[PDB]
Amino acid sequence: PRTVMVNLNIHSDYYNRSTSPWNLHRNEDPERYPSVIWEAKCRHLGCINADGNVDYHMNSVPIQQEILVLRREPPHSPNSFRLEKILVSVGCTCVTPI
Amino acid sequence: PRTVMVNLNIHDYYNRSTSPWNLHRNEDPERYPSVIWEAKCRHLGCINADGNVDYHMNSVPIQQEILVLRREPPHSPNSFRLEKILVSVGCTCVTPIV
Ligand SMILES: Cc1nonc1C(=O)N[C@H](c1nc(Cn2c(=O)n(C)c(=O)c3ccc(Br)cc32)n[nH]1)C1CCCCC1
Repeated sequence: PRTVMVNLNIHSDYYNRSTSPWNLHRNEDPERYPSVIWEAKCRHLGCINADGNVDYHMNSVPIQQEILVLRREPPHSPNSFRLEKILVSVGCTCVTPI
Repeated sequence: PRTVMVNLNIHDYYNRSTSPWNLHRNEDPERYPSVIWEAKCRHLGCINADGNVDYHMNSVPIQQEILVLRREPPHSPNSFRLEKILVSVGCTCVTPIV
């Protein structure tokens, strides 16, 4: 139990040209801070080629990143949390299949 | 002043990418997490089907806004303020603007 105090008060259109473009999904969880997390979801299974068409010889895959969130502890607590690790998609990349 | 308590105790396929990246260690003693891994694109262009770098496309880092804890007052072991920073989470391949 290393309890610390945190003051919660704090003081893109280029990725549309990507060969593995993605859309943003709003992920809401009332038991978490931040309650709203934007998760990227790849638009296509393949990648956009030179002609602007979807080529299935390449794959758009999401980039999964481990992020820290605050989980309310005990549940529904407005002022006490525990640090937690979750996996979120931050964008998409284009990979050459195996 | 939205002060909350936080218990700090918590409970590569992207090598085949056309816009591959490496990880850079970013350290800050006045921040939690003190160590953040920032992605840095390996090439200016994108790896094509033949395995060669094509400069008609660009590898660009995907910048995401993340929350960190800044020690407040400075050097405080137990009190922080939430802070927004921009981090590179990976790289994508974009078709440049003409
Ligand atoms: C956005 C967002 N949407 O929801 N939550 C968040 C969020 O930013 N949460 C904070 C956070 N998690 C991380 C995880 N992280 C990490 O540990 N290392 C060590 C990394 O190299 C790293 C690299 C890239 C990314 Br991307 C993340 C990385 N960094 N910052 C968290 C909030 C509560 C107080 C403690 C900090």
